[PDB]
Amino acid sequence: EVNPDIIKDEVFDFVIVNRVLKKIKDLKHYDPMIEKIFDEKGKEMGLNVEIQINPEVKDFFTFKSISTTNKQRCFLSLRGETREILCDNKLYNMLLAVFNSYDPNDLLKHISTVESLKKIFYTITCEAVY
Amino acid sequence: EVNPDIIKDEVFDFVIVNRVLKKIKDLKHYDPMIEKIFDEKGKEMGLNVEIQINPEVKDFFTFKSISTTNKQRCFLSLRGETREILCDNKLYNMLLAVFNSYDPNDLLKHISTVESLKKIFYTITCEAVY
Ligand SMILES: [Cu+2]
Ligand SMILES: [Cu+2]
Repeated sequence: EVNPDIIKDEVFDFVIVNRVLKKIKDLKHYDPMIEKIFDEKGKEMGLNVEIQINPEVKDFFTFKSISTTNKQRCFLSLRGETREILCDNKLYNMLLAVFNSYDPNDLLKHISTVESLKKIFYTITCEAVY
Repeated sequence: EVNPDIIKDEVFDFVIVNRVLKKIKDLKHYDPMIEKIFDEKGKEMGLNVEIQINPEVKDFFTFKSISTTNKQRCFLSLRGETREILCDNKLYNMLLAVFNSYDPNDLLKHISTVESLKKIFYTITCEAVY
């Protein structure tokens, strides 16, 4: 609801914030759109995060995370197509690998991790145990 | 877009229709909401299917399938929560197991398969290869 802007501040009992957000050198590069959830009949509960992986083309490649009381769900968007992804350390490392490698003196490496993540994207399958 | 109603008719080059829809004894029990996709700048392309697994409580437990030119995506909804699921024969059998076991002389068996599918639901994880 109310959407703050900076994490370099108050603490949060959310993993996306401790595991990924807080370790991004330049959080602003990525247009962090971050609403906080509560005031709806409830009162201070979840966090709703959106990062642009390609801030040159809004919404071309985005990362969203919805965190609540108990659960968290993760999503990736590439070219209009959304896919949920398991929130884990594998995804986190891939996320920071991309987020923390921007550096104009090494575009090649950064773009390398970006293309690696799209690869991951097309890989996601949603499965159950039968 | 234009939403037909009956499959006991024309043929379709879509798996949801050949593998699941066409094998449901009483397709109407489940409020098949089925739009056909095309006329949008395109022209005859996809099929958009929605089945109510609990037709007593609209949208409490639903199954949706979006089929297009090449791909198909599958979704399950239980109590407001949506989760994509891999479209395969495992899901199909689970689907018909539920859809084809309605029978007032054996509510117990039917309800048995319904509860088994909710179980499956909470099991779905979305994973990539790293
Ligand atoms: Cu970049
Ligand atoms: Cu039933």
